[PDB]
Amino acid sequence: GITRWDLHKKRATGGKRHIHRKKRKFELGRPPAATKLVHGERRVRRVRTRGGNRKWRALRLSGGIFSWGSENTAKHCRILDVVYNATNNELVRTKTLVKGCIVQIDGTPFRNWYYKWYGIRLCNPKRVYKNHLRKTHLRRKQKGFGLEEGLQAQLAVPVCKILARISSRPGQDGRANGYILEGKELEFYQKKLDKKKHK
Amino acid sequence: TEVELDDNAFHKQDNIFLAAKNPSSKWVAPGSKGRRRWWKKIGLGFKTPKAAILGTYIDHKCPFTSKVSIRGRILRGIIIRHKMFRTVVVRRNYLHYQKKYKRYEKRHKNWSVHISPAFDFSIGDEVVFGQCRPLSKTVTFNVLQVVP
Amino acid sequence: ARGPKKHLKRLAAPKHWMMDKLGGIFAPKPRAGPHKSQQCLPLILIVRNRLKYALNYREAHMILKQRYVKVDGKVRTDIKFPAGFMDVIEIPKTGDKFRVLYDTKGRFILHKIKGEEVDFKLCKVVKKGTAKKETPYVVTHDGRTLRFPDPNLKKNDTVVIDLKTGKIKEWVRFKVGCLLMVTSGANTGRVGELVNRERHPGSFDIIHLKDAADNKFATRADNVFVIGSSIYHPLVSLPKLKGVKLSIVEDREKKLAHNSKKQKQ
RNA sequence: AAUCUGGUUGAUCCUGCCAGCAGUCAUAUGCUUUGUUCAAGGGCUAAGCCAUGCACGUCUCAGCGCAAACGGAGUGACAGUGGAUCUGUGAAUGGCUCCUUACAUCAGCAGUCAUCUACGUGAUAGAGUGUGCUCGGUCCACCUGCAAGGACCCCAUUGGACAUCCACCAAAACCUUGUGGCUAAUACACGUUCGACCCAGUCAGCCAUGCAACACUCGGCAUCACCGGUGGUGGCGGAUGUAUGCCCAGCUGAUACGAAGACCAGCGGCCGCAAGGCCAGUGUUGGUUGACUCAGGCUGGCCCUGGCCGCAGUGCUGGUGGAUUUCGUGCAUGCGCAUGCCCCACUUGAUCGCAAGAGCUUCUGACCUAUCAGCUUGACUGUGGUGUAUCGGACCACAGUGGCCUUGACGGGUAACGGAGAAUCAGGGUUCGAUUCCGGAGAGGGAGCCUGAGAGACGGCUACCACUACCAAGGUGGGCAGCAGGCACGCAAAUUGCCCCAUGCAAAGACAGUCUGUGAGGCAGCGACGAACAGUA
RNA sequence: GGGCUGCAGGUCUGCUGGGUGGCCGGUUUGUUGUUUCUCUGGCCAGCUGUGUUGGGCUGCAACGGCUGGUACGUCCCUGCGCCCACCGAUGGUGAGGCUCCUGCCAAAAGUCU
RNA sequence: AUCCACUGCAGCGAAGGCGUUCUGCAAGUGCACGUCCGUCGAUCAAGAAUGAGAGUUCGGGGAGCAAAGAUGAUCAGACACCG
RNA sequence: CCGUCGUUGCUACCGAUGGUGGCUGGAUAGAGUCAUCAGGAGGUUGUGGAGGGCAUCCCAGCCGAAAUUGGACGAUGUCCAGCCACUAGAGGAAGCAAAAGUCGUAACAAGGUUGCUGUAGGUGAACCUGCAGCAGGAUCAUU
RNA sequence: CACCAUGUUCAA
RNA sequence: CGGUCUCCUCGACUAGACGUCGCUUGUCCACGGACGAAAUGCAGCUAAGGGAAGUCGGCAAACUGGCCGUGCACCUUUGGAAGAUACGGUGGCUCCAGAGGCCAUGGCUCGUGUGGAACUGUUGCUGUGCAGGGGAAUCUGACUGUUUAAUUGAAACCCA
Repeated sequence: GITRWDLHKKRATGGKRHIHRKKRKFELGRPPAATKLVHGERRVRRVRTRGGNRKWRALRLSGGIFSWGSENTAKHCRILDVVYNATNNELVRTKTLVKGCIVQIDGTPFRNWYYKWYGIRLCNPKRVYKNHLRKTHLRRKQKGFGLEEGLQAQLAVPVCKILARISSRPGQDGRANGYILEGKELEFYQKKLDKKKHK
Repeated sequence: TEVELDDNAFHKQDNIFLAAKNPSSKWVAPGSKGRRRWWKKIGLGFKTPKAAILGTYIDHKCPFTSKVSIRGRILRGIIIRHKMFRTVVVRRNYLHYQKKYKRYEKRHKNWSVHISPAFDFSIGDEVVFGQCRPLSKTVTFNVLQVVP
Repeated sequence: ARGPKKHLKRLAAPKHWMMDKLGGIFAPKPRAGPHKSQQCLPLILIVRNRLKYALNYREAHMILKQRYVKVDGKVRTDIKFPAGFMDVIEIPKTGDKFRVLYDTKGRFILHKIKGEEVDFKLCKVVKKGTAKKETPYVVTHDGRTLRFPDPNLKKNDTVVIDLKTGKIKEWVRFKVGCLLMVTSGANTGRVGELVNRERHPGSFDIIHLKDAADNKFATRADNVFVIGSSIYHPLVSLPKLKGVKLSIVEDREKKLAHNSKKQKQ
C-alpha cells in the first residue's frame, strides 16, 4: 500500500535502485485524514497502530480547546473558519484543518471569561459578591495585566472572531486544539489577511 | 544572508513564548538587548557561537538553537560549495591503503551538511560536523565548527 | 513473516557456557529476565550441567517446577530463567547455597556460601531516574528498581540489598580506592582496586585497576563492578583465587602439578 | 621442502609457451571394493511440475463440565476421570532454497536526545468527581438559586447471547452450509463508595488596624453634577478537597566570579510606657546527559436553565484453586473502656523501568566492464503540513536550482546472495565460499490485506496471470525452494522408514494416576563424496 | 655543550697447557616429622575463648639419591648520578577528602650575605 | 623544375626535415655574468600543434621523370625485370 | 619454400527477409483490497399515555449486512518505445585442418630484378611498378 | 650482367 | 455557367483577405405549376457482419485532420528525414497565479496572451464550416522550374 520507504526513491547521485524485496508492513503509510471544518458533528475514527495503540483520524471536526498563552485560559471555542494556511490555498478553500493553520474561532469565551476573572466588560452589552469584587480588583492590580491592542480590538466586536493557530495534529490525535495569536504573530497574520483582502 | 527565510509563515523559536507577561531572565543573554532566545550548548567539547546565542535567525535543524541533538560521528571536511539554502557540500579527502600494493589511494566522500546561520564561512574553509537525526534525504550532519 | 526468534543454536550459544558442540543442535535460549542473555546462566544449565541433579532436560523441568530452586530469595520455575552475576541460588531440600560469580577465566562459577552471605545480595546501580509523583528510583544491573534510594547514591555505585525485604541495606561508592571486580571483556573475573578513571565524554570511560598482588590492567567503566570499600573489606565472599588471574605458564604448571599429584594415587 | 623435468637445433645459449609433477572438505564417471569409527549427499540444470502420507497445536489443583462417556457416593450446587466446546495463547519460531540483489545485501563500528514491543522480570496502583454548592440516587426547600439546611438508599457480585448437546436438514461433493430449542464464562456487553485522609486550589463570609477625600462604581437626574461602597496591611474561616493516561498551551527543570550606598512605599525585628527613632537578630523549591524543548513536577481546558463538551483510556477481573478459626475487639497493655495484628497462591488488564527483540540511521570496506562519459528532474535544498511507531521528498503545497562524475558517475554483465570461513600459501599473495553458524530474500509470478506484540504471513485470506485437480456441469478447489516420494532436466545427488530416548521449542502445560505436540531434532536404511584405524597371514 | 664524581668490559698491569673423586651451597625426586595458619564439629567456662578429630597448607628439615665448584685501582661509552645557559595559566563549589604546620616575644649558635 | 662539385664520423631543427646569391620577418640553442624571480619543476590518460612520401580537394603549371596504359624485346609464358 | 586453383570437413563473418525469450519506460483499460461518502436488510433495548402483562401505536436509541459514491495501492490485459540474449536464411566472402591433385617460382645466396616499410595503381596466383624511406645490405673504407 | 623453372610422403 | 485592367474594402468566430453567419449597399433574376414525386439518371448521405474476397489496378469513397504538452526511428549530402511514427489533453462555470502604462505606492486604465486548481455533464468539448491517413521498399528524374491552348504533365525539356 502506501509505503514510506525510499527503495523506489533513486540514489542521491541519480542512479536507479533495484528493489529485491517487497513492501514490509513496518514501513506503511495511511491515507491523510484531510480533516474538514464542519459546522456541527465531529467524526473521529480510531486507527490501530504499530503496537496495538490508537491514533485518531479526525474527519469533520468543529472546534477544540484554544489557549490564551499570556492568560493561561484554554477554553473550548468552536472554530469558525480557516482563514490562512502557510503554503497552499487549496486547504484554505476546502476548509482542511491541518496543524499550523490559522482559523477564526468564536471567542465569546475568553470574553465572558475575561469578565468573570477581571470584572472587565470588553463590549458594551449588545447579586454582587464582596470577595468577588476584591479578587477581580486584585487580578486587575497584578503586575503583567493589560490587554493588548490587537486582542482587545477583536474581543470588542459583538460577534467575536478571534484569530487562533491550530497546534494539534488532527489527523493524529483527533483534536483541533490551538492557541490564540498574540503580539507579533497576530500582527503577521493580520497583515497577510489585509494583503489578500486588498490585492 | 541565510538569516532570511520565507514570508509565508511567522518563524518563531519553539521554546520561547513571545507574549509572556512576566517572563524571567533565564534566556536574557549577557550581551543582548533584552531579546530572549532559547539556545543550548552541545557538549562534546564545542563552544556555542556568540552569533547563535545573540542572533535573531530562526533555524530548526540548527544544533544550538533547536531540538536537534548532536550524537554519533564527528567528522572533519572541506566546504566544496554552498549552493543550497542553509545546506553545504563538504568533502573528505582521505587515503585508503591497498594491501597488495603497499600503497594508498586518493579517495573522497561528499556530504550535504547543514550550516546554521550562526557560522561565517567562505568556500574552502575547513569544517567539523557532527551527526544528527536525518534532516532531509541526504542531510544527517550539522556543522559544529568552521575553521578559516 | 518475522518476529522474535525463539531458538538458540548450540554453536551460537555463549562460549562461557561450556556447551559441547556435539551434544545437541540447540541450547536453551535464555528468557528475557533480569540478566542479559550473554551474561547469564539458565537455571537448566545451573541444575543439569553444573550441579548434576537433573540428568537431562526433562528432569531439569521436574526439579524446577517442583518449586524448590530459589534464586535471589524467591522460587523460579522457568527452566530458562537468566540467573546472572552476584545472584544467590538456594536449594533448601539439599541445603545448597551458592552465589554465582566470575572465575578469573571469565566463567560463571557457583561459589558456596553461608548464612548472612545468602541472606543479602549485591547489585550495581546502572541508571538513576524519577518516576511519576516525583519518585526518585535507581535501576540496577539485576533490572530492579529500588523505588526510594538515598539521595547521595550516584550511578556507578554498588548496593547491598537484603533478599528478604528487597530494600537497600548498604551501598558503596565508586571513588578511587574501592575494591572492584571486572564483569566483561578479557579481564572479566579479575578483582583489583581502582587506581584512576580516565574520562571519555561521548564514549566509554576507562578504569585502571591494580590486582591483588601487583599486576595492572584496564577495562571500561560500564565494565567494572564495585565489591567492597577497599581490599580490606570485601562486601561479599570471594572465590579460591580471590580474583587474582595467573599467567598462562603458571596455569599450565598448576594443571600439570594437579594432574601429576592426583595420578600419584 | 624459498624445488623443478621432457619438447624448437647437426649441436649451443635464450625468450616463450606446451606437456609433465603435485593439490582440492571440487563434481562426474570406469574397474575393483574385508572389517571398525566418522561423514557430504536434487546445490550447479528446471526459484521446473507435483500423485500420496505426514510436518502445529496446546489443560493445569488453579477460565467454561447437568456428554451415563467412565464412574464413587447420598438430600447432595459441582466427588473424581473426562472426549467435546467456548475462551486464552501459539501457529511471525523452526525447516527449505539461493531466483533476485553491485553501497544494494553484508561485515565490523556507532546512534535513536527520531521509535515500537506479547511472553519474561523488578517496582507501582486510593476514578461517586466538567463549576464552592445545588450535581452519586430519591425525599423537602426558597425566587429568574445558596453561602449555611436536613431524612434515608447504595455493598453478599450485573445482563443478554452463542457454543458442546438435542432435533429438522440443503448439497454430487466441499477442511461447504441453514434453521428451532435449551445451557456456561477470565467470551461479549455492562457496572464501580466506604480504595482513602489531609493539603493545595476555587467560592463565600468575618475579624483587627490603618492612611485617605484620588479612581471606578451601587443607589436618585435628559452629562455640566451633590452623600454613602470597594483600595492597604495581618489573619481566621463556612462549602468542596478534581485520582490518572492521551491532546493543546503556559511555567519550571537553577548556580558554581566579583564592590558599597541613599530614598518612597509596604513587611519584619530592636530600643521603646508611649512618642518617635533604628537595622543588631533573622531556618521555620532544581533529576539525567557529553548535550535537551528530555525525566519529573505546577497551572488552564463548564457556560449563562438549557446549551456546549463529552477531553475516547486506566477499577490488581462482579475471576480461579488450595487451605481454613474470621471476634471486633479474640490478644494484650493501662484500668469489657482506648489502641498495632486476625489465609496462601494463580490469573484478565493499566503504568514505569529492565531484559529480549525489531525498525530506522552512522562510518569504512565488494567483482568484471569506457566496443558504458556524461547521469539525475522528486531529481538536490528549503518553509509549512501529511503520514508513520518514529527521522526523513517518505508524500504533498509553495519557493529555489540544485545533486553525482576520470579519486569512474550513469549504464551493462553475473563462471553475484553477503560474511564467518575453504583450498593452497617461505614471504607477498591466488582462487573459491549454493551448503550446517550469523544476516538478507522468497514461498509458482505479481499485488492487496485481516488478525496480532510482531506478517505485507503464504502448511493465512483476496484478486489477476500461468499451469492444474474433482464434478452429478450448477459448483468446489490447488500451491513440497518442509520431510519421505514421483516425473522431468540433466555429467550429476538417498528411504513414500522408526521415534520423541537425547537436544531444544511451544502451549492453559513438572512427573505419575491418565500417550501434549514436534518429518525441528534424533536413530536407522541407501551412500568408494570425503576422512581415521586394521586385515587379506 | 662542557664535563666528570660513581657499576661490567675494554687504555693500562702480571698470569694460567695440574688426573679423578666425595662434601657443600640448595631441600633437587618416593619417603617421613612438623603444624606457622584459616577453615570443620561438638563438649567445656556466660554466639567468644579453650584443647581436640578429620583432611587442607608448608617456616621447612633430612635419607638413598644428589647434581652446579679470570683480578684491583686507573684516562671515558652507554643504562643512570649530578653541577654549570638564556627568556598552558587562572577563578569558584563540594568529596555520604587526605597530609603537614599551627598561642607571645627570642640568647648564643644557624642560614641568605 | 633542381641547386653539382664544395658536402664532411659537419651544423641546425621537437620530430618530419633543412644546401646558389642579396635581402625583409620573427625565433632557438649554447656561451659569458656578484642581472632579476624565488620552486614557479619532472612525466604525463583526455586534449592541442607540427608530421616524409603516397593519396584526395579547388585553381594554375607541365620541362624532366613517371604508377596506369601503349608498345618492342626476352621468355615455355612474361599486360615482369630491359627499351 | 609461397600464393592462387581442385577435394572433404569445421569455425566465425556479411546477408533481402525474419523468428523467439527476457528486462525497463510510457500510455490505456482495470481485478481485488484499504480508506472515505453513503445506506440501513435485519437484530435488540427504552417514552408515558390510554386497552391490565400482546408487533397496541407513537416516539426514540444501540448494533448492524448487502448495495452507493469515491481517493489510494495495484495485480493483469492491450498498444507503443528502447535495450539485451538466443536463432533461421538464398547468396557472398574469409580462416583453419587433412601423406603422396594442378599452375607457376615470389622469398631464403647478389635466390638469379638486393630485401623490406608506408601508400597508390595493375595483375591467374605468388606478385609487378611508381614515390619516399630503411639496412634488418651485398658498403662500417678514398679530392 | 642473353635466357638457367622444378624435384611426391615418412624415414636418415 | 467561358474570358476580360486597376482602385476602396465593415462586424462576430478564427492564425486569417481561409471558411461560416451578420450591419451598410444591392438583389429575389435565372421558364414556371401540380403530384411525395415510378423506373433510370446526375448529386448528398447513411448502412449490420466481414473487411479488397471487387477490379488491370484499393479506381471511388472512407479513415486522419486545428492547437497545446510529452516525444519521435532507419537513413543522411549533417542541412534533413519530421507534423516521422506515437501518446495524452481540449467544454461550461468559479477561482488562484501571472504582464504592463498614466496621473500622482494610492486613483485610474489594465494580458480576449498564458499556467494551475475546484465544481460540473448520460465522456465530451478543433462539438458547426473548415481541417495530413500512416508506414516499408524497387525503377526513375538530383532538386526547384518548363511542357504538346483542345486526348499524353512524364522518366520528356531546362538547370546548376
